Amino acid sequence: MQEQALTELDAEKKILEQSRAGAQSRVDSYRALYDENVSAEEKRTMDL
Amino acid sequence: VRRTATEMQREHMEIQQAQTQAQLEFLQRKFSNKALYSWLRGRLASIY
Repeated sequence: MQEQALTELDAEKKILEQSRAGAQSRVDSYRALYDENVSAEEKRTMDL
Repeated sequence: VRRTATEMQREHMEIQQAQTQAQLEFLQRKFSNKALYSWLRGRLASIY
C-alpha cells in the first residue's frame, strides 16, 4: 500500500506541472502583448 | 490512483478480518480454552 501512496504523489506532480504549463502559457501571451505596446497599425491610425 | 489505493485499503481490511477470524478460531480449537478450565474448575470445586 505504501507504493500506491508514493505513486499518488507522482500523479500530484503531473497536476502541478500542468498548472505550471498553463501559467507559462499566460506569461508567454502577456509578455508578447506587453512588449508590442502599440502595433504597427495602431501607430498608423494616430498618424492619420 | 487514490481510488485504487483505497481499494487496496479495503483488501487490507478484509485480510485483517480473516486474520482476526483465524485468531478466534485458534482460541476456540486450542486445548487450553475456556471449556477445559471451566470443566476443571467445576470438578475441582466439587472435589474441594
